[PDB]
Amino acid sequence: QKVLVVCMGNICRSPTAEAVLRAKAAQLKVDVEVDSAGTIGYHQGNPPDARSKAAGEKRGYSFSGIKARKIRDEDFVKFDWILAADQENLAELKARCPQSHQHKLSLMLSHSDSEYQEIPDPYYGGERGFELVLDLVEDAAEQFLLKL
Amino acid sequence: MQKVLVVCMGNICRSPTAEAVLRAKAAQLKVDVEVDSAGTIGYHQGNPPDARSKAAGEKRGYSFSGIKARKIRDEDFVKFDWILAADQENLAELKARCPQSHQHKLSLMLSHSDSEYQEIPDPYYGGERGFELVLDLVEDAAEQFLLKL
Repeated sequence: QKVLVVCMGNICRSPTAEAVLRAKAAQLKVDVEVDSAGTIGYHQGNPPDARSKAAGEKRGYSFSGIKARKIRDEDFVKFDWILAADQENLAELKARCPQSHQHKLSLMLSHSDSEYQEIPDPYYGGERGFELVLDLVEDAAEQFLLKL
Repeated sequence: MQKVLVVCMGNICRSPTAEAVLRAKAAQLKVDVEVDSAGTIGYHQGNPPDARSKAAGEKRGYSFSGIKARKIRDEDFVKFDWILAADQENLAELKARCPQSHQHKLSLMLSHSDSEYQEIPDPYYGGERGFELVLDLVEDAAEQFLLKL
């Protein structure tokens, strides 16, 4: 089984989700491959945001092997789950994904019993927003991996 | 006499509208300015303006011919006298890439209008009202930016 998390730039939200899912999958002994991508390629080839990386490493998560990339047509066929950070991400995915694979698309937090439906973009904000992404992702990752 | 560059994120909705409106206003006001637009990202590179933006603007007699999306370049910070950003995130993005010596050129487009608005909201994921709003704010801000000289 393979899971792809998608945000806009693939530098803050989806890399954090991928790091947490990877670490929790290993702890929970769930054999799943995880990856992430963005809807845009502005950050193509970049490591995760240094604040995102620092904040995650604070909780023990490794961001090794994560570099920003744009989503490919081949992603919709390759992955079994494609999880969007927010509704704009999901709209982009819905537009690009073949009809046959539309069933694979969902908001990441649709798999979390949380007052949040979307993961807010921490990029232009302070430290609170980076801690928020982690809080949301840890909970969603725990509940989602349980469902798998 | 002056060169103005308007910048939004994708250069398909907001800054193309600002460009079309500023060009028309400049002509009627006989103020000798050259206008251009660009985006902070190149996702839409080479694309004409959003078909909804184009439709809405033509509703009011504006044309979008000759406008194709393009990413902001290091060269733009030297060339232009006025660089106007659609919203705060665009401006912050510009301030990060702009050289120290040209930071004086960067501002929000609506900060030149007596408007109660400071940012031009992105209409891309919204309905018709967002497109009419972009035009309303762009027309007000364009008129006041050109008058105020």
